[PDB]
Amino acid sequence: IMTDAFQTAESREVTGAQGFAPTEGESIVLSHNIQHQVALPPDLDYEYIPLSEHKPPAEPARTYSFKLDPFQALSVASIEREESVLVSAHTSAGKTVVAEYAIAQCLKKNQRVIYTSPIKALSNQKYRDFQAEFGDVGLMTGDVTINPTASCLVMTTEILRSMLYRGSEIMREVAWVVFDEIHYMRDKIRGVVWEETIILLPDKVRYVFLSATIPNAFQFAEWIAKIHRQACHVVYTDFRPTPLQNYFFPAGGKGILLIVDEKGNFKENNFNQAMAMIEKADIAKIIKMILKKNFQPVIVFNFSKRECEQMALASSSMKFNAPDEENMVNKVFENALASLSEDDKNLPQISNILPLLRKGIGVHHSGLLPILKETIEILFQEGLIKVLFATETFSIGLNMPARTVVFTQVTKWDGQQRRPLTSSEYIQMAGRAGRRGLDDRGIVIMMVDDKLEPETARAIVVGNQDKLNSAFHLGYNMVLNLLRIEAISPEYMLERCFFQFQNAASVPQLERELISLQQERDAIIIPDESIVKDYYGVRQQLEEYNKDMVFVIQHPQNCLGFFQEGRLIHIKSPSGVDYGWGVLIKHIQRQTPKNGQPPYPEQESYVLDVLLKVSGDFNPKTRGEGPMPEGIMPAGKDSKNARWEVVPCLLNCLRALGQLRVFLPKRLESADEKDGVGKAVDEISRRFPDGIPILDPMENMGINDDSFKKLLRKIEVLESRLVANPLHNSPLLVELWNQYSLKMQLGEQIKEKKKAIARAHSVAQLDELKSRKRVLRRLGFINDAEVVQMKARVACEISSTEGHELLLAELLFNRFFNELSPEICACILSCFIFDEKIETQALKEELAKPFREIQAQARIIAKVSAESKLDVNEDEYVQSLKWQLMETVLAWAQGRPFSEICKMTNVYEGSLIRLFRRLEELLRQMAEAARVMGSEELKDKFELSLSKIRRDIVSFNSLYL
Repeated sequence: IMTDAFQTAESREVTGAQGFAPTEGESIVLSHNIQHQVALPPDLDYEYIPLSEHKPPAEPARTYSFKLDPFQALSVASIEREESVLVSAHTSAGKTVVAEYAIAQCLKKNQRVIYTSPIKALSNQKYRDFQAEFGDVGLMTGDVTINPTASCLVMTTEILRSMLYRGSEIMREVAWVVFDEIHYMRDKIRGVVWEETIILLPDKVRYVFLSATIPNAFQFAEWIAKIHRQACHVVYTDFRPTPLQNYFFPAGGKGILLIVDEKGNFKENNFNQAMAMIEKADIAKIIKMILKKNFQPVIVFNFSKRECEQMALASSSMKFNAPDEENMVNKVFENALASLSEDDKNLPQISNILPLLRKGIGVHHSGLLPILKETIEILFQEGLIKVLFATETFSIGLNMPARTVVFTQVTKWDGQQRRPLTSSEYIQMAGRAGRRGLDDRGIVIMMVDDKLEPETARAIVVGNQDKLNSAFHLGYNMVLNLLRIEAISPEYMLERCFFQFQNAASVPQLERELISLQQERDAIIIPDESIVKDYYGVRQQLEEYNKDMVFVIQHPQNCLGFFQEGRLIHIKSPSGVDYGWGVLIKHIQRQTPKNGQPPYPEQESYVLDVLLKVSGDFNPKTRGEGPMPEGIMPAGKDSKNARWEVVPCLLNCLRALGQLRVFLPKRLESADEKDGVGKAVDEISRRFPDGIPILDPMENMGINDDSFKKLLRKIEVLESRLVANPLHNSPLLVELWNQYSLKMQLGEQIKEKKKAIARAHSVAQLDELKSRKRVLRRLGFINDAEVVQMKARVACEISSTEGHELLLAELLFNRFFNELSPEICACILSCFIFDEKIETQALKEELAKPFREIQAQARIIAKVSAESKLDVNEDEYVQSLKWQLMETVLAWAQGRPFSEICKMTNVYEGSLIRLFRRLEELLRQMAEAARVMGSEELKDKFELSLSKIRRDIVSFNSLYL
């Protein structure tokens, strides 16, 4: 009895502060951890069938003084022999070196290479990155065009899409195209641009796709191998150099609980303990603890740009940085802004964020100015930011990992999607946790507002990664180009699109699964399907009329006059759980729905306070938003906690009513007092073993409805058809009640299975093209000879991701813009681009006139499309046309500073800048339409309209970083 060690929670190492550095060390991907596959082109050449042993030397002959692990070396060994590759792994795998090898190989071989990325920013980061490296690098986005004669070209994918449609000689020279982050083909607005680009590529060229881990990696290679007729290698690894640990932080609780361990194991003992601790500003609680215990840097992902700032506001109290670092924040800040006029440098958004970044707390989202995002990015990599508040947009950002990731929400909700984050959206985010050299492990902290079943939880975290599926559909600008060029048709691309390849590949395994379970719909022989059909059908239809009897009884007009305090009531959950007999205490009328969004029927319009025996360790105070709280019930020999307890119950938990009542003392709130009344409910079962006398729905409660009466008839014929059947009480019943149940439910599988196979034979894709071709006939774009008239070449050069490709093209040779000033064209054109809804001062009636008719001219095409058997809501296809920035783009075009037009409306400063650049690109495109169509007083007015708005802070480039 001295001092000692405890032998319960006791052990050696400290993992609190000093314990996040690796003592083990660096681990490398092994050779057995990688799996190479190779996809081959099909043979319609009968006369010759090639033997393809296509396999890499596993390490390239040429290193180019790159240092390559077994994974990178193998991926690059295919590029060496000039066959395409798909490289798939976590962002941790250093997939960028592979792209650097392709570039190096071309520059040595005196060929040209093209790098693409979905983001304009990432392509700008990859530019100077590569520009520094090889010096031979050019850059082409929608915004900027730098050094196009360059052997290497970093470009955005819609510039590649455009160039494959224009057909310039640039594509003749380029030997290799590298696709970075190819998983964006999933995205529903931008998905088509990707396949189009891929479908439009020359077969002679070669491809490097870079990806996160996807299951159908071979399926992508085969697709590529088919359309472009070449061998496509696949190199895959799941290896992650630094392991992960996922913790859940319950709502309002103090502490987190491990859920997936570093071996990827889901611990349910902890998970159910974590869901148990639920029954806001504790963001700050998390970061506080994360300050002392050493987790830096930490990324915090949320979703609304609006809630992102708020969480950085609540955490601003603490100070995360040393006096030496705060001054370091100061130097880097003043420096990166030097390209700004002192006007801009003092803009309302810049001054406020600087004291925040000084404390080590950052913010990253769409609304921040482009020079702020980059600067804060620059700041984070320099570790001057310990805590960063970001939206989902940030993880796609290239170079910036953390030690810790905190999920604000596990639910992503925009317009109609009420959905769990899916394992794909989880890994791109949660993968940021952990860094090769500096970290022990990745720490991922999930915050949970609401409890969710293990299915929802597990299928997010450890649930198998999502298949990469085609987003392909039809836009107008797509098919107009496809028609025009003689060598090809929109019919052609629709066949070679990834979507149809996918449907084509699924139907063999469907028929296999179908015919496999078509078996048991035969292979189960029920002794007699004849009489079992009658028992199953009667027993099950008996249930439905019984649920309906329970329903009408529950209605307040039928059952309320019997809610005398103290009356016995049988409580049975709608879920089927039967809590037994208890006493009514109070009944309160559920208060009227406020915003209207939560309505309920009359059966749920009351909450009854009723005392029941409950085994629940739940929270008895409130029903939550459920029918009653979450807790079980005692069954036999005093289950865990046999407690007589008052619980709130939605009136639909009413099963029966006892004929008479229990005396209720005024004082019921205490422990022994609650058990006092309960002991009487036991005392009434003394002489009532056959059941407590219930109040007959008709001959007591007085429900005489012709409806209710005729429903009771149907019930007791079904009780008679039950017993008149030989199997009522015969011990082959429960045996054979399993057999039909499988034969019937497999009927549901095979019914549903068949439905899957039907749609997988896709008519819908072609039916849409036809109906659009009908619009294009009547709109004048294509003469019925299926060829394209003047207006169709005009629309071709115009790219809007809305259907305004046609509308704008119409308004152009309606010569709608001809007589305007350049300054006012930017105004009306502003409506066609943006989406974000805006609360503004007003709509000036100088500018209110022209907006009205483009709504009219849109409603023309809108309903004109409807009669073409297309699906379009006529009401607001003019939705897309919005006037809130018209006054704002006017003022800017007039020469007003950026100080003013920010307060012109309620928009984000950085949202504004992205939207004017989106404008001055549409401006560029309208000009080319005029070079194609008609008078260049139209072409050059746009070019003038362009420079009217192309100015100080909007012409601002980038920090190249």
